[PDB]
Amino acid sequence: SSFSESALEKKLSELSNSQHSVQTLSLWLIHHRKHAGPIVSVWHRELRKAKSNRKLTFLYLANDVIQNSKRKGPEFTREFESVLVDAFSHVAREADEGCKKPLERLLNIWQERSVYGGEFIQQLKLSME
Amino acid sequence: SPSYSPTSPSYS
Repeated sequence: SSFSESALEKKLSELSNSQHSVQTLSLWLIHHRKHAGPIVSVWHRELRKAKSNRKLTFLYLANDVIQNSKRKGPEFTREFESVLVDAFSHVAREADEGCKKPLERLLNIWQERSVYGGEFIQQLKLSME
Repeated sequence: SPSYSPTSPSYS
């Protein structure tokens, strides 16, 4: 594809955790490095909309692009710097919440079925916060 | 396939 924000959004929607998926999209982004500003902006917006279990993969793409871009120029390293603090903060919180979801679901089952009383369920809930 | 590894780029 030619570079466009629509093409990048579609490619990001399909980004998976495979080595090949990350590598392929990284190569395309480097081939269109003149558009590093828009690329990074779209990347950042789509990260935030992504399902919690796909968020780390966005940071892997960043890793790939930033590392592989060094031999071409400092554009991506510089562009990403403006958004990476927010990205890491966001993924840290989300991956935490995401990894606790099965535990919350279990407590919700326990409450629905009165496996224990509400006061004890609340104590368990608090112990994960 | 292999899952992505972030040490895979050759940048040192």
